[PDB]
Amino acid sequence: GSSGSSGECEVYDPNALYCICRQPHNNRFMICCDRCEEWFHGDCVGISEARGRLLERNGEDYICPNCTILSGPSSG
Ligand SMILES: [Zn+2]
Ligand SMILES: [Zn+2]
Repeated sequence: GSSGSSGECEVYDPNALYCICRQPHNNRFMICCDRCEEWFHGDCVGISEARGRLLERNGEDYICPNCTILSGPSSG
C-alpha cells in the first residue's frame, strides 16, 4: 500500500537519530565531520565546545573519533 509521509520537519521526532548515541540535535555542541560526514556531540566524540570552535575559525579539518578509531591515518 502506498507509503510515504513527507510533512513538517523538526528535531523533536525521536525517529531522527544523528550522533552515535542515537540522540536528537540538542543544545549540546555539534560538529560536521569530514571522514564520515556525520553529526555528533562534542562531549560524545570528546571534542570540546572550544576544541571545535577553533577548528572553524582556524580552518582545521575535524575528524571524529569513531572514524579514526576504525583505521589509522591515510596511507594505510
Ligand atoms: Zn551524542
Ligand atoms: Zn567521522
